[PDB]
Amino acid sequence: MSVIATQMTYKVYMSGTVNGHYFEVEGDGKGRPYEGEQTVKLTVTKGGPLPFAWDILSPQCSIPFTKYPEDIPDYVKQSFPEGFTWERIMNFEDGAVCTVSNDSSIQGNCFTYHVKFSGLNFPPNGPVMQKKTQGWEPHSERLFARGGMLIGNNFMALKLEGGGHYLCEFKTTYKAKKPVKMPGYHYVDRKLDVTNHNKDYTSVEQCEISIARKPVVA
Amino acid sequence: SVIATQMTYKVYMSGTVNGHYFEVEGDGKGRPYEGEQTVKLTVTKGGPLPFAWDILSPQCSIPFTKYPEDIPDYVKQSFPEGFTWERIMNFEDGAVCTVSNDSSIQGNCFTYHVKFSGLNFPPNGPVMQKKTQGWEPHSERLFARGGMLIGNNFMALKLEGGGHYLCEFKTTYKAKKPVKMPGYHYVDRKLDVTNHNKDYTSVEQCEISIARKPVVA
Amino acid sequence: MSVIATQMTYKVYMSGTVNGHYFEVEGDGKGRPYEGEQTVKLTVTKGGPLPFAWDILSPQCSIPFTKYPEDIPDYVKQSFPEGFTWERIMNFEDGAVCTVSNDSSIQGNCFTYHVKFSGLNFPPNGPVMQKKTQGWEPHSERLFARGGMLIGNNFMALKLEGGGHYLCEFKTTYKAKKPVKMPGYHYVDRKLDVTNHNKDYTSVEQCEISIARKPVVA
Amino acid sequence: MSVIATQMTYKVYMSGTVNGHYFEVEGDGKGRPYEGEQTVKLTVTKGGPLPFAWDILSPQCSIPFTKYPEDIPDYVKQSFPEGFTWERIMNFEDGAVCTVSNDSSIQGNCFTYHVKFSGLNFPPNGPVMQKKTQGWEPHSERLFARGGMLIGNNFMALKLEGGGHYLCEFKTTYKAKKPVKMPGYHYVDRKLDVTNHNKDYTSVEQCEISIARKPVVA
Ligand SMILES: [Cl-]
Ligand SMILES: [Cl-]
Ligand SMILES: [Cl-]
Ligand SMILES: [Cl-]
Ligand SMILES: [Cl-]
Ligand SMILES: [Cl-]
Ligand SMILES: [Cl-]
Ligand SMILES: [Cl-]
Repeated sequence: MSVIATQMTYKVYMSGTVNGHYFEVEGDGKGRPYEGEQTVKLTVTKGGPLPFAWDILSPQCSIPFTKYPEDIPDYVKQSFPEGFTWERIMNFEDGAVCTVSNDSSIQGNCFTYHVKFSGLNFPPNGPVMQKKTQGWEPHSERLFARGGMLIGNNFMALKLEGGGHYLCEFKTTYKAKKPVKMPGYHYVDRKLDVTNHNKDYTSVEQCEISIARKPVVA
Repeated sequence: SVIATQMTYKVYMSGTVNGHYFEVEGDGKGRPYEGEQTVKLTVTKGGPLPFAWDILSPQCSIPFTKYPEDIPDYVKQSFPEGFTWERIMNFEDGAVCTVSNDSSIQGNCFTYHVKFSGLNFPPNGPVMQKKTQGWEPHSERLFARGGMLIGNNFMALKLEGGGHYLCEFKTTYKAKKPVKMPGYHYVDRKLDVTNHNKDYTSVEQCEISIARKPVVA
Repeated sequence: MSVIATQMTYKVYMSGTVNGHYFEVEGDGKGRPYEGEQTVKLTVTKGGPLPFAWDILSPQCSIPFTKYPEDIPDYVKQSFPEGFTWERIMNFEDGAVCTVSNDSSIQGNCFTYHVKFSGLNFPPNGPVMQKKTQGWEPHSERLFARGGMLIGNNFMALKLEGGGHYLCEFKTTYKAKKPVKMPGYHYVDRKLDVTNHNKDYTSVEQCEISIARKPVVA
Repeated sequence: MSVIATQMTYKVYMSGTVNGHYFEVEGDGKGRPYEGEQTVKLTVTKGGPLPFAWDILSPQCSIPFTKYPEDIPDYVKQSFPEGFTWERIMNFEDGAVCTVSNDSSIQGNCFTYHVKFSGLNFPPNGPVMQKKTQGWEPHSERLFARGGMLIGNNFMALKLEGGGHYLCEFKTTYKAKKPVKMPGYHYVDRKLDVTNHNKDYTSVEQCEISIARKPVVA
């Protein structure tokens, strides 16, 4: 509030393994935390070119940049300056599973995100390992308070080259490092776009819009 | 077309919850194109039910969903041949239900035949102890696959004394003939039990359902 | 051996739906409860010829016929004459789910099983709806006590025409209708064999051997 | 086939995160690969004392040490000298999920295991974060061949302080780095015993017996 300015930058440090292939990624992002608008530029710094779809990593690259209306408590923004962690499970319909963890901290006008990524049982002839994916559909996260924590669930879908969808379910648990005022039951609508990349996706630029709201029919 | 701006319907439901057998009959009406409907349910066999009415309320009407013109309406197109649905419900304490529906049309009246099977509800959990207080408004992600419409919802039952009891629905809609398939979209709903008797052997509920594109797109 | 004779008969009544297809089945069985051997003959009395693999129904057609060594409490036999129920979830690797409930009672020398079967989301071109299955691999149930109940889990596999397996996970909860002495952590090994059938599986004969044991390596 | 000696040593290097908490572990093992007997000494080298049950790490600390009968192809031993990887998903009954990967290689008389562990959504008041677990029951893996890989499934159970079990399912995929002769459907029975440890589990000694077999009732 005082803590988070209307324009902020951030830094992403991600490392992990997909089917045992190790990688590191660094990003530089910026956006407007109260408008729910952000952009980031990512470089694969280790283990590139990645032999799997960039798309599984794009949503691990920024929760404080969500536009919350005044009458819904904003759990993440409240968690600063101490900050918060998040823990994500991703269950893909062909049996692949990822677990992703983030620590999020603030230094002046900059957030820092440390992300560990672990994914496996992606089928070798499936669309992640053959790189046949073409972006996530726009998605919606169901959010509710439980034991001091914010719990989110999304039905996600990757568009497939040649048509059709490849489904994934996200469960993300957000954990503020102090007690904050808990929101009621609500949603966050997002779209995540890859707006630029080089040929082997060792460089990527992404755009996201995130807006909290009440249920549409209530 | 086939579907009038005002329609009634009849629900015949039967099934078992933790092995306890029941039948329910219902009388509904609403406006298919406005996504508004109301039903009165009677437990006709196996009442009073020793579990929460709320697990049955979402099984009692897909034609009554307001579709905008630029989103094909899968279900309404399936008439007069009609359609079936197959639902799985996975509750967070391990309970699972499988529910199947057949929907048909006779003039001005739909008929829904519903078979419900739920089990592994913990004897001391909120369903068996009747501690649930209705569903949160919910949202269904819908997409097309192999001529079928596949829906998924994160549902939540409100609990007496506070907190939620979670359930994930997967519902697959199967038109009995080919129809024009819609793109990726959502349906928002609110289901409210507006009346009931002391033991929930008689229940009235009201549902609003509205289709839309993604909000942020 | 005062409630359960060394030779018993049984009657099965099963009804249910698969992908909305309604059916009924009746069976006459016989066996040696203490030897863990049994045979049953089944007839599809309503809804036949069934448009799906008989194999999804075969395991639902008799727990009292399991050979328990003397030093492992036999939850199911102890429940008699009052009897017991079971509740089963079946999760198939292509997304199909079944839920099955049984009530088991005893009248003299005969058990009666009432079974309600509900299965759905079987892909139209998958192995069940296309009848491509060729019996169940021999299987093992992991069994432990909790809350006065016996809880069982099995990794099951259907053999496929042309090679390969089609996987299914079972979870079965056994509920004695009176309190009984609870067994420790143990296993039941079974093999279910279809030994005869007519061309459309409207008549089926099955044999099952079931023997309880302690962990092999302990 | 004597790339693998009758007595062998190994080195384990494990790193990972549990609920965001980073750790590293090193171990020194020895055993008899043809007898399915092995023991290992573990040291938490970074991030100790760990704020969670050692027990969730103990099964990530040795597949070549399984006794195979001659008439069951031994997928893992055949993989050497090229070796193999494995990818494991653990689903705990209270919603916790871990993803574990291993690379296994051989140099002379010594195996080297590199293991990456990612666990999260352990409830703060659950038995893992409150350290209420007292070892794994002996367990049994169902194994079959698929697409040149070996697929395994176990129903596991941790014993609890005060009585009761805390359940976990393991799905493990073994991937040989060259083609090998594939086994039919079979099981491996194991017991994993922590035979010594210090007060905060920063040092641990473990013993494992593993033996493959055909189905007991077939
Ligand atoms: Cl895989
Ligand atoms: Cl709370
Ligand atoms: Cl239960
Ligand atoms: Cl389609
Ligand atoms: Cl289907
Ligand atoms: Cl007990
Ligand atoms: Cl948690
Ligand atoms: Cl193979």
